[PDB]
Amino acid sequence: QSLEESGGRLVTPGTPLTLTCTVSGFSLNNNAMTWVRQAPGKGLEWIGLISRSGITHYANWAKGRFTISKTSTTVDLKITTSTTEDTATYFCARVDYDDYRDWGSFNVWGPGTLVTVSAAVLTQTPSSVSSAVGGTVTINCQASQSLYNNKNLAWYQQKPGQRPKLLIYSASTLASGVPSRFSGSGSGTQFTLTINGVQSDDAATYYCQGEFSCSSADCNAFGGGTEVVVKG
Amino acid sequence: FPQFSYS
Ligand SMILES: [Cl-]
Repeated sequence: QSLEESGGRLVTPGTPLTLTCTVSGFSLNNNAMTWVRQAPGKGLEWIGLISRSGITHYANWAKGRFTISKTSTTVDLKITTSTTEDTATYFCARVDYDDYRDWGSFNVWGPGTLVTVSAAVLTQTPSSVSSAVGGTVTINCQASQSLYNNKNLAWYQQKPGQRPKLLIYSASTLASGVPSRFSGSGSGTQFTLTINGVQSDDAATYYCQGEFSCSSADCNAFGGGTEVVVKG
Repeated sequence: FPQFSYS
């Protein structure tokens, strides 16, 4: 039910580095884990994941320069060689599937560990929007290719300096403890997140995330995110 | 299926 991550690491260019993600309250025997990074000021980007049996999958950009390994309680991310482009916060997350169905989403998140070194796309629009309290906010996510199961598009909320939080999965399913003022729709390659009656606490960045077919694309990708401001 | 468990 909770993930723990190693401390922040200030490293030289060219030096190998291992990030740890410790798991409380479940076994990795029955759960897949994924890594996601976020450079400062920028958006979420998928790195890769490890299946229950231990099969690894990477984004194309990452293949070879990152290795994911695990034991039953801990998953790692080895960065082979560290460049300035590896300056980011690295989050781990539980991958939401089991033996019957695959929700596509990531539903438990670690707090992230900052590293300062010193095809399938989601187009997300708009890049930013300002709303009056009580107003309506629509965010669009547009795939370049149909998603796994046709509908494994999830939305996450991320307030500044906090980890991402899952809101919607399978396009239209509201996550645990999420206010009903959020709702999501779409199918194929067009999905929208709507906020009906926006509140001051809804000020965040919202990312869409799509699961694709691993054997024709990156298994996951995120949109570039939407900054939502709330005028009050 | 799960597509993750196959290479
Ligand atoms: Cl190390």
